[PDB]
Amino acid sequence: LEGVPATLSSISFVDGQRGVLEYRGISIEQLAQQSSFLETAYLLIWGHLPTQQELTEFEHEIRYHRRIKFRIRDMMKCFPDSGHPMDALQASAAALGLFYSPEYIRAAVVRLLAKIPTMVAAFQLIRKGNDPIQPRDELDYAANFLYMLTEREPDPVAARIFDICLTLHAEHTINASTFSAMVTASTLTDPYAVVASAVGTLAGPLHGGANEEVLDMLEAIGSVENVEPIMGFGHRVYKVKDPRAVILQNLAEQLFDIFGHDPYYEIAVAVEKAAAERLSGIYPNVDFYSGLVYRKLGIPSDLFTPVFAIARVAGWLAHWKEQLNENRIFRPTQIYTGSHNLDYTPIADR
Amino acid sequence: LEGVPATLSSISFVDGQRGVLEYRGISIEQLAQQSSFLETAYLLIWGHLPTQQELTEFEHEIRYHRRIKFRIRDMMKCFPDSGHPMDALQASAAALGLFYSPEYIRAAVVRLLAKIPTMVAAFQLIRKGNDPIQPRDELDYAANFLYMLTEREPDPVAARIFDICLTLHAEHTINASTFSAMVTASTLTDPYAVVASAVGTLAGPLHGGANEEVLDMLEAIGSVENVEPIMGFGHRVYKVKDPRAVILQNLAEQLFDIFGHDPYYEIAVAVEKAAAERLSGIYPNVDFYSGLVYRKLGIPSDLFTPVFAIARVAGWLAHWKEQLNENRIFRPTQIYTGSHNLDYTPIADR
Amino acid sequence: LEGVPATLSSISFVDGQRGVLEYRGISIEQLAQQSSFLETAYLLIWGHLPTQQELTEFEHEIRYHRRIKFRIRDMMKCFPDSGHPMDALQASAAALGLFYSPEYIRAAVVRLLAKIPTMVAAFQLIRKGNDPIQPRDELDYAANFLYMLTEREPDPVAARIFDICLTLHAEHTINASTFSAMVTASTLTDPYAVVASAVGTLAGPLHGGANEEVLDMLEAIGSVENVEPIMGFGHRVYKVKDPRAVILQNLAEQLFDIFGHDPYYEIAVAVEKAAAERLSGIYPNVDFYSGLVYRKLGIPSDLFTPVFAIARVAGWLAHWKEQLNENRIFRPTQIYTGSHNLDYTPIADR
Amino acid sequence: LEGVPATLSSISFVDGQRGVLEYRGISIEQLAQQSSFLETAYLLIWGHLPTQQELTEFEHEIRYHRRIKFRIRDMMKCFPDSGHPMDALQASAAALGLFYSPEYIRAAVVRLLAKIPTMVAAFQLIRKGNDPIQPRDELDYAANFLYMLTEREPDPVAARIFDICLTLHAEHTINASTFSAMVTASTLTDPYAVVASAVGTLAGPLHGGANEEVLDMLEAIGSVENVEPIMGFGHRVYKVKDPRAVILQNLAEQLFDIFGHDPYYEIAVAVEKAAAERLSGIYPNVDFYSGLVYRKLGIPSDLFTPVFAIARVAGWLAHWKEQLNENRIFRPTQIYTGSHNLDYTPIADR
Amino acid sequence: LEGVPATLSSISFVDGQRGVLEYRGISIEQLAQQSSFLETAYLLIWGHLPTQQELTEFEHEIRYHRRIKFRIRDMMKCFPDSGHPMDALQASAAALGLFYSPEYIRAAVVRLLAKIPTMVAAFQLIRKGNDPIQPRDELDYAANFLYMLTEREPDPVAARIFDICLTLHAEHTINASTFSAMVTASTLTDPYAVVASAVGTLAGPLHGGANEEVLDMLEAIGSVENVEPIMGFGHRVYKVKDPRAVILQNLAEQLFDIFGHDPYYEIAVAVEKAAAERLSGIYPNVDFYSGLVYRKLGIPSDLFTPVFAIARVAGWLAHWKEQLNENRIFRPTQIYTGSHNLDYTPIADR
Repeated sequence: LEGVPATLSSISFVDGQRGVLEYRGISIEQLAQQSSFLETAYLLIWGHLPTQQELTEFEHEIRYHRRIKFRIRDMMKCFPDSGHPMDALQASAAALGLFYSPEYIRAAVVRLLAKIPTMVAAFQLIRKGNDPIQPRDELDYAANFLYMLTEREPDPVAARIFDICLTLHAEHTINASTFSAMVTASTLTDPYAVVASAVGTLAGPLHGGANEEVLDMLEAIGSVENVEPIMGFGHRVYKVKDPRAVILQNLAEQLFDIFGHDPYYEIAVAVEKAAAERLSGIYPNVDFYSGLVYRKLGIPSDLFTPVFAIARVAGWLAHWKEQLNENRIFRPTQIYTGSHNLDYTPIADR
Repeated sequence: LEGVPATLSSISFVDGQRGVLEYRGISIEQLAQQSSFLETAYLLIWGHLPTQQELTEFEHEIRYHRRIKFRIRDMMKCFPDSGHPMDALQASAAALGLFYSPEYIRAAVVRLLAKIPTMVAAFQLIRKGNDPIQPRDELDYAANFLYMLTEREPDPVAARIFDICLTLHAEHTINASTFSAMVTASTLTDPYAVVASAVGTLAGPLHGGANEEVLDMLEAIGSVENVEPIMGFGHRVYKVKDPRAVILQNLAEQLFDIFGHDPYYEIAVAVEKAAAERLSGIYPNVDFYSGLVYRKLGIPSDLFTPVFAIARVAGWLAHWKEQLNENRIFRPTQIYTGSHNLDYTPIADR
Repeated sequence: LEGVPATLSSISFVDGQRGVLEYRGISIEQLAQQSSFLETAYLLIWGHLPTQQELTEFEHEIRYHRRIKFRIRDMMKCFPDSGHPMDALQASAAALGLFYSPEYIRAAVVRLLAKIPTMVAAFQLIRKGNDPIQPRDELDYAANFLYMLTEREPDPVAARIFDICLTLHAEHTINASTFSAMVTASTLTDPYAVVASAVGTLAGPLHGGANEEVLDMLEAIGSVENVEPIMGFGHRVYKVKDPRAVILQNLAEQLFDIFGHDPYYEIAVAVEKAAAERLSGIYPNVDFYSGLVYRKLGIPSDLFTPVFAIARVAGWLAHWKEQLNENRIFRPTQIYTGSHNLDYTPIADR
Repeated sequence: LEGVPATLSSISFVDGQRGVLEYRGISIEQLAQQSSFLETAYLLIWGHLPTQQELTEFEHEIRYHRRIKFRIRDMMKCFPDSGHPMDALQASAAALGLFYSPEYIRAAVVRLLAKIPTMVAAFQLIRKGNDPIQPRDELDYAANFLYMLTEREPDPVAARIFDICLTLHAEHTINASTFSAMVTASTLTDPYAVVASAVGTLAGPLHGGANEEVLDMLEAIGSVENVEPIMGFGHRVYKVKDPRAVILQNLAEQLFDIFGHDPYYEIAVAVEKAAAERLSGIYPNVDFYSGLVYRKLGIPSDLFTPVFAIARVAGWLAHWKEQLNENRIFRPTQIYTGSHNLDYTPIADR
Repeated sequence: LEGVPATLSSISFVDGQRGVLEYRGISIEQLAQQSSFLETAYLLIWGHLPTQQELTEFEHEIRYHRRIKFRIRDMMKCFPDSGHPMDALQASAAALGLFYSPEYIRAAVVRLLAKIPTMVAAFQLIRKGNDPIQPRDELDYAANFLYMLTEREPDPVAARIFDICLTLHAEHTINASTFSAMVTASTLTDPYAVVASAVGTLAGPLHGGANEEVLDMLEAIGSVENVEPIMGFGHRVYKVKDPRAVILQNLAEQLFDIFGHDPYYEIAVAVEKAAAERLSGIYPNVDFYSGLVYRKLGIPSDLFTPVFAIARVAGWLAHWKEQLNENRIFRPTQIYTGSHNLDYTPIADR
């Protein structure tokens, strides 16, 4: 289906031959320097920058809905401990519609945005046999998520780095997950089912992406002298450089300089400086620095993809709201490549 | 059975032709101005005003027993979400006897008084899918109940208004609920069964009283210009004015002036000033101002009757303790108005 | 309140100076010989003998509703194991209104009649740590209750004896429990609250009656030679003989002759033959033979009163239905025997 | 402690230089041919062969107590799915004392014997996410255990083989588990604690014995042509042949001839016929044939040791009952091989 | 088995003819004056006094693991309320192996030491129907245990007295419980099974020791004038005086002088001053003062033995670690005192 202009969207723009990525016409650097995750999500979903009162009301509503019912936690207590976090995320997103399914757009958006990280952290805590940690009203989005994940209040620098990372991964362009979200939404269904379908599509093979395989190769190297004696490089769109990659690398460098270097960072630098001298087109992408940034913040490996989903919910929701107005069922045609006009044969004659 | 002096009680006195209401000989105005709910309950149950040490010990014992066992909360978790609060209150009062049934009078009184509002608030929170809020030892009776109901610490003015309202509704006179309580207590049964029977009697039709129908009429009017273009007025005892009504109206006026006016207050004033000019005998009663006072404090509509029950437990308990000493089973006689000396007819012959 | 004709009822007639007991004008002997419990309950509630089709439909509806929801069983699983069966019965009757509260009279009657013994047996099984036994559609009322209580299908003779015992204890006359039921029902409340109030009244002191104290005296005697070297005799109404007592004694004699004599029966005969020679007025009542009949059927001691309640639900319900049509709140008057016109005294001045 | 005659027991006799094993003086062949597991357990515990009435009463009491409370099953539902069956067995044996701890000896024996296999099968079913299967009164000990384990009623031949295997493994002689059982019982403690201590001792390294390593070697060989191109042979007591081994081999041969040969049996025969020609002293023991017999009956590998424990409970209990009469705390002496008369040193000086 | 030097241990030394008790060669007075419980446990298990960094790391690791999983608390919620604390302790110790069974020695030691008092307090709270109190990171071992037991933060003096008491009862010498622990550990099993076996052995008769019978006699006397008008005196090892008894008496005197005298202390002094004048050899032991010290701290009577177990876990663990290196199964020999060479008799011929 590649190459078919099946959608008319004014949400994001991507130029691979120039390294340009824009959210609603605003470059990603502007949002990565002078914007947060919630304001970027408001810009994506509603199409315009919120005012002061709108931003404060949005943040208050999101902070008020960060707590989940005790029935949802009880449901998570019945999840098997060996299940993957993506399956649990899909199950919880589908279960949100058992409870919460003009003002319908705004309420659903704020509930989903407030509650998705809460359930992710709750399942992370429950899987190891611990009790889920309740959200705190004093903290903000990224800081509260980090506290819920690690039981400890994070440094403001780490919270800012995580917020900018979420903004970078908020949305890129049309893809399999977004296409599935729009296909589900074309039937005028509740956004919780759309989110569940998008998460199921995003799970992919092995319930993970190329964010952990980079760490696997890095551990396989195991030293800064085995890099010289491939996943984590290249891209299918951009040809000069991924514009998110430079910001991610700068954030990783700043966070590691402030919080002290680690050996895996050293092996990453050793491999990347060698790869930039013999393969450069081939350039590193966000899949290389995202793993390092997430691991330095204390995020487990198998929770890399769910965190990505936490960033992507704002994108999906945006594409949902658009689709709505353009109500049109995805009903493509097919060509038959089989046999014709044969008859049923008795079972005894087979 | 109306008109039969079936009880000899020295607890309360009511004079409808003079507008007099007295608790143990003390006028309701004195208690509404210079007394709290717990001291009034002590006066009602024990017949005399407590001293300083007695009052402090009573308050300490009540504050210590405000917490319910986790089995009771687990039982509430199994209650259907569509059940009425009165049925849940009766079930919880009956379940208290599964656990806690000279020193027997005092322990039962303090446990019931401490725990009834706790279970009311716990069911209110559980019904909506939230976790019950634990009581705080720093707050007092009314303030702790309001915090448990609304998750937020109330203003001291609101707590005082609620305490005076509870004192006003603590006890009025013999009625159906009190008669049922005395009938149950005449068999020398535990006070928890008496409280459950009294709550079941108090539930009445539609599991509610005339406190919500006033709000229904007020919403039906919907404006301050539709009052001119009936429940909430009149009484069956008093002919001049309900002495509790004037205090309730003063409290409502003070609370609304301090906390800002509301449109429903405006419609209430518009309807009452018109009704006092063409119907005055017909006068407003406590059922008119109680709904407004409770709604301004954040109390839901369907929890009006349970809150009334919270006020009435002190009265019932008092009537229980009295009845005890006067041990006499309510064994009235009957007259037969049916057929006599007929025989059984075979089923095939019917 | 004794001696006041407060009720006009055509349900039952009692003549103590002639030993006459009639249900709706039909003598108790006719119903005890040629009637069952369900047909007698239909006669009591509806006032006339049911036809064939009506009786079959009533039995089918009762048999269909004998199964309780899993939420009720879960609630019983949270009951403390040391609680008394009467408190659990009251709690379950109150909880039935959380779920099931022209056709309203009939549905409530059949649900209560079908489900009360089911919950009694379920609590009996749960209290000892066993799982409740589900009802069987092949058995009838008494046989199914006995199977649920003892896990074993009873002999048809035992089932018939239990059915006749239930018919005998179905209703006697106005008393404390029935008066409380009518007082609760006068407010036009649901029958589940009426049943809960009646059970609470019937619990009485020590959560039991004089049915177990007879066994206590019999065990204290401990032999057929210690009767010569009082609870279980006399009555407050009848002067010649209790007409239910002769039928109960005949049933006990028949059941014990068919199923073999027991030592406690021998001590009962020894004490009764001595008491009938020196005290005869003083005559044995149903409280003497009911304990023996229930114990021979395998019913535990502390479940004597609940079984009585199972018999009495038909009576209460009947009195409920009558009361309804005669809607009149029990609002008696009182006389004040206390002090007048005293004032509040400061706490520091006490 | 080897070589010290610390116990005087008349329960079992073992002669390794003659291949003699006797239970209370009766050879193991007599019991393996003309006795069952329950009668052998009665002989071991009570010292004499039961009569007809005693045997029937023992079997009836054991069959009546085969059902466990729902609280125990609920406790098993909280066990982690990754836990080993031996830890769960120890936990359940310890939990039995939370409930059931002249007639005390007999009741404890029958409860333990009836309930241990029930909990083993219940944990086996729960661990895989299935519901436990309730026991059937129609089946006997071994057949009911096999039905509970595999949901299917076993062939009578298989049940007989399993019963004879249980009789063979009922008891051998004093060892670590029996010594721990007697040490625990010397303090006059309940038999449930003794059973829990014995199970904990029997768990050993890796929570298993040499019964699964034989299957590991057999699978490693993987063919009947790789035996020629060691666990499962030899013993520390017998020098001619294990008298239980010949019976176990005969039972395995009969069961496999009746139920059809399997490839692992073929590899077992190939390895044993080669080992009996070049190593014969070195002879196979019960650890070789027990695994094959258990696997052919459908018993999982990791449940080999618990089944052994099911056989051994009769032995332990016997040694418990004996110990009782000979009340003497195991209080051995020790010799000090450390430093003397040194003093405490400040932490800052270390 | 008394008198057999079955063990070679350099952990503790006891001299009864001189009143000497040493942990690893260091006298008990030095540790009771200038040491805590955790440092003494480190000395016992590892054989040398920890340094500053080692002590801080040990305390940090113990404080981090003081919290138990929610599955363990759920398992305790299923324990019967009438069960004894020792059975619950054994069940919880066995259940710890369902979850947590070079670095293996240290992790197991810290988990057991951190979690045993937590589960003891959790069962104490659950048994009465209250929720378990979570540990606080600000408090230390004894203070946190006292807070968890009594919901109130203890005075530092009381915490110090409790810590010294735990140090005194940490370990005495080889006995039945330690012998059972070594017998279980000789099979190279996990330390959780060893702890469960040791607890089962320590439960003893009536699930308690002679620490509560002293209080029983003291209450039987009931006055300071009935001592003149035996458990709690004497010992089986020491002949001059128990060296722990003098420290325990000094601690009790100091704690009671600081916190005010109690009548039971007065009766204890009256009985001990009379017993020291007519029986002195006969001297009081730790069983006399331990009950008083524990009761003054708010510890219930039936939890005396579990608290002792909390002290003894360090000893058992030490003996476990030693045993390990000296791997040798306790396989004693026996002498047969029964019949020989008899045959099986048909059941019909018995």
